Amino acid sequence: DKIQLFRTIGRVQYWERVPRLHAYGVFALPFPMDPDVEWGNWFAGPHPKAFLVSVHPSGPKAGHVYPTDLSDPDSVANVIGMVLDGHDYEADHNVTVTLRAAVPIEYVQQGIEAPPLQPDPAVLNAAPQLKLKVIKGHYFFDYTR
Amino acid sequence: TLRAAVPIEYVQQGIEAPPLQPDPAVLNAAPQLKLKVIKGHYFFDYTR
Amino acid sequence: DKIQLFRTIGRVQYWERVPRLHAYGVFALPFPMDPDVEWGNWFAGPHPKAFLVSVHPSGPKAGHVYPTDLSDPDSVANVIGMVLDGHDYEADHNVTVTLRAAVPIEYVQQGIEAPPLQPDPAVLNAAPQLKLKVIKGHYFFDYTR
Amino acid sequence: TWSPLAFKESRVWDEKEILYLGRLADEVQAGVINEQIAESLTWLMARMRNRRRWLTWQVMRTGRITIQPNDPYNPNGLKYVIDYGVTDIELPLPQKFDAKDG
Amino acid sequence: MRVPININNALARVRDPLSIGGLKFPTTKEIQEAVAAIADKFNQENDLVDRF
Amino acid sequence: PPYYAIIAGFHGLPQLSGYNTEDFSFHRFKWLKYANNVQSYLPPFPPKVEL
Repeated sequence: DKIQLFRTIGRVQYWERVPRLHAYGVFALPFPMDPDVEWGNWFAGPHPKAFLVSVHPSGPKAGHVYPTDLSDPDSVANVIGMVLDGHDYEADHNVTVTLRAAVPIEYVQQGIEAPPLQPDPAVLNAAPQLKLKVIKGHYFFDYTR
Repeated sequence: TLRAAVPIEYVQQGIEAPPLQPDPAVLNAAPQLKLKVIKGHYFFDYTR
Repeated sequence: DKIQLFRTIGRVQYWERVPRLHAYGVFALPFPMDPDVEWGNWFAGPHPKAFLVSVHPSGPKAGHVYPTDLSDPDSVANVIGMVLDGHDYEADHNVTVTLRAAVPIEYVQQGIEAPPLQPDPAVLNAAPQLKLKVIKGHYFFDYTR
Repeated sequence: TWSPLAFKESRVWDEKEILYLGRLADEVQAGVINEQIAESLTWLMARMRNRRRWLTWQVMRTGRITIQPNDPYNPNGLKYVIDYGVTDIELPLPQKFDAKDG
Repeated sequence: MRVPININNALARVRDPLSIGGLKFPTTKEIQEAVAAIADKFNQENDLVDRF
Repeated sequence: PPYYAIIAGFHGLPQLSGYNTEDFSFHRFKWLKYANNVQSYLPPFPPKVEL
């Protein structure tokens, strides 16, 4: 076995960030992140992804964000917005959270075991109590209201 | 003003309430006042 | 945390290649390596390290060499020599086995859980039935006899 | 590695005070906001110089940038503990120089 | 013994050209390299009694 | 509702010049508490006039 035919030893995928409605507006405020969350597998993958964050209203971690537990009713009730195409979690632990945007439904998944570029059916199911509204295949949200 | 975003230290209801301080009577009733406290500011829009 | 001051991210140790007695003589013959042996943890580490091999006397893999099981009386009885230097086990599956050399006792360790640059006390215990003779802290072996 | 910090701030003047304030002794025909903006414009240049010297002195004094949530001029509640490499910043001296023992 | 490496070519090579960080796209950055040689300065040879 | 706005900021941080390449240590400045009772040798200051 002294030949060693061709293989791919490394791949790079590059994308375009996230389509967003120009006319609906942006509003963002950065919150501190939770150190108890493995933030690595939430910012993994080159593909576009957005996900919901919830804030601790009290306790020793008050004002920190963590990804929204759709099975926990208090994590659903404490949503504050989405993170869009997340940042360097290694060099910084304060993520910019977007509170008002309009994003297509194909770019939002909660599960790590959820395929990229598909609508997450758990977000569509919980969309009334997540204060989301689906209009023409797009989530409309604003958490300042 | 029906829509603005004001820091919480500038909002006092009672006359017997010190200025430049947060008001715990407003903060307790801020859900049913349709206010929302995000990072030391009140967010309100009363057109909705 | 924002700087990550200084961490060593790569280490290379470069050793010298397992000294032996010039005057005792060298006699080596290549043997086919056993595919059922994980050879990756026998050639691991930069340390000067040699180890015993036994050949399958019969069966479907007759003529193939495997590292010597010191607890098996048949693997002890079927020893054929040492692999002194370290083989490119990925490309080739045919190791050059030294049948006659004179090697110090500091460089011959059998187990993976055995400290380098120290004598293996199981080999010193089994040196009569392994046909080894310890003189001046050196092993003397010839498996042509 | 190395990567910076970010800080900015804003200020807005509403519609009442732009033409409903003059002086306090005499009478003025609504031109005083052009005097009060130019101060607050100059003031914000001093804020960024005042922020630089704080972070600069925080290294020179402790070697440790710390920014906590409950803090002056951190309304946004952020978290930064930036440790530099200053080794043994305090010299040991158990009897200072003016102990005057005896 | 010295390790047979290039000093020049090892610094330009130990950096991943096919890696992206937490940001999903390659960032702007700046890189400087430096070379140190480590030798024990205080292990000297007894040249005294060469003349005696 | 006509209005007017100013925004100011920048991005930055301080960075140390160069550490020790043998063992990764930095010491170009250290702090020493040289004496306790030094304000006994010092003249007083005017108080803050607050109208």
